Amino acid sequence: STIPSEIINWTILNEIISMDDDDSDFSKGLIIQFIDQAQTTFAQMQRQLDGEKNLTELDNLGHFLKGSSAALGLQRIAWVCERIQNLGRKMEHFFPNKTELVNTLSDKSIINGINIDEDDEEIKIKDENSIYLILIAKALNQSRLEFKLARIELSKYYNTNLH
Repeated sequence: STIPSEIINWTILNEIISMDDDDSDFSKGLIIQFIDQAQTTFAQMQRQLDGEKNLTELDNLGHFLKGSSAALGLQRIAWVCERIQNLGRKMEHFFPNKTELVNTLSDKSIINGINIDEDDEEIKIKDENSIYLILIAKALNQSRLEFKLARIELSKYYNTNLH
């Protein structure tokens, strides 16, 4: 879908970076804070898919990660979280396949050598909500991929391997 083609919204990130002048490890410090939050919420979302299967929970978790990511200019992660929310509210009723989404990327050189299904959890989910939980579970595996690309991409600029 209309996922943004650029991994990073530089007009937002440049403004965070501007403040690195008086604080050397500032922007990198936010990024590294985000990388831990993201990993934690992905696991909390995965715990719900496999357990309570509460669509309000997956809405709130999608809400949290959408604010964090959107703040650092990580706009493809934010878009997927927005879908996780709308899917949990049954206001949207489908989610694209990985290939369709990966194909919108401004520069696909960033997926050289990596296996776009590396980080997938098997979707083991029958109920009226069953289809929304399956599509959230698809959106999460796309979120994990977008997370990784965000890390690879930020490494170019922070001169360290951010994953």
